[PDB]
Amino acid sequence: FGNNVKVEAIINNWAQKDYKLLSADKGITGFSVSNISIINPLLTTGAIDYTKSYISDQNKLIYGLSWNDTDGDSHGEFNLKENAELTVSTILADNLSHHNINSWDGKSLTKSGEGTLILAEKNTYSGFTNINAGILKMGTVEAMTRTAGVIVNKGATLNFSGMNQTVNTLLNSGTVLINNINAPFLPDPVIVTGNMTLEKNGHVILNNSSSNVGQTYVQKGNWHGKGGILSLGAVLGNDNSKTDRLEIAGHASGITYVAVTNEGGSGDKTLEGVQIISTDSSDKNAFIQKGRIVAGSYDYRLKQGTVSGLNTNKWYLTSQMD
Repeated sequence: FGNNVKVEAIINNWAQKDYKLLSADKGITGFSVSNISIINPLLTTGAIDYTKSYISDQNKLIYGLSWNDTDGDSHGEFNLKENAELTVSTILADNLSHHNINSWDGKSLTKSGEGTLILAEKNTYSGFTNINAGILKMGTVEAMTRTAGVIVNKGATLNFSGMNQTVNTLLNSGTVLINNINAPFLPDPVIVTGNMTLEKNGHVILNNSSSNVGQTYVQKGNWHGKGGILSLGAVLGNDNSKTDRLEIAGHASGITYVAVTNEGGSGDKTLEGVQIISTDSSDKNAFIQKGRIVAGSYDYRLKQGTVSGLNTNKWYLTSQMD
C-alpha cells in the first residue's frame, strides 16, 4: 500500500513468454499495479532493461522480454551484472514490430555486462550475435542456427559448453572456449559449423583444464588467422603422444599462433611427428609456434607435414634433443 511499491523479481531461468507477477481488485482495495516498479537484480546497474512490465485491463501486472515487445520498446540487448547468470529457455525469434526507440533491427542479439547469458532454446533470430562483454554460454545444441554471424569482442567469451553449434561466421577477438574451465573431459568432438576468423589477441581454447588432454574441436568451415592464438594441451612424448586436436574441414589461411601446454609428458623422439591440426588444405605458415615447447630433454617444433614430408595439409610437432 506504499506510494511507490517496488518489487524485486527474480527469474534466473526465463522459461515462459511472460510471467504474471501481481494482481489485485483495484476498486475494492485501492491497490493499483500501475503504482509498481519491478527491480531486476541481474541487470547491470543503470543499463537498458531486457524486461518490460505491462498493465492489463484488469489491474494485472505481466512481465515480458523486451525482445518480444510489440509497442515500440523492443531491443535485443541483455546487459547482465557481474556474477549474474541468466538462462533463456524461450525461443528468441525475429521481432517484426515497428521501428522503435532503441533503433533495433529486430534481428540481432547483444550480450553486454560482465555476467553470463545461457541460451537454452533453439533460437531462430537471423541477425548478428554481438558478444561485447561477459560470457555467452550454450545451454543447448544448435542454439542459434540462423545467426548472420557471431562477433566476440576482446574481454568477452563464447563458451560452447562442449555442445555442437552452427555459427555461420565467427569473428573472434576474445575467447572461444571449448567447454567450461575445469569441466570434466569431453570424449566427443565439438563441431562448430561456420567460418572462423581469429583476430590478434583472440583465443581459441581447447585445454580448458590440465586433466583434459585429448579433446577435439572441429571447425566445419574455413579458418582465417589474423594473429590470434590457438591453445592446446598435450602429453609430449613420441608420435603416440596424447594431444588436443584442431580439425578444419576447409581451407586454413592467414596466421594463427599455436600455444602448446605440456601436461606431464617426459619427452621422446618423434619418428614422423605428433599430429595436432588437420585441414582440407593449408597455406604456408598458416600456423606458427608461439614460444618454446620443451618436455624433458626434448624441444618440439611445429611443422607443416610429417618429418618425411607427408600430409602437408596437416600440422605436426617434431622433437629433437638438445
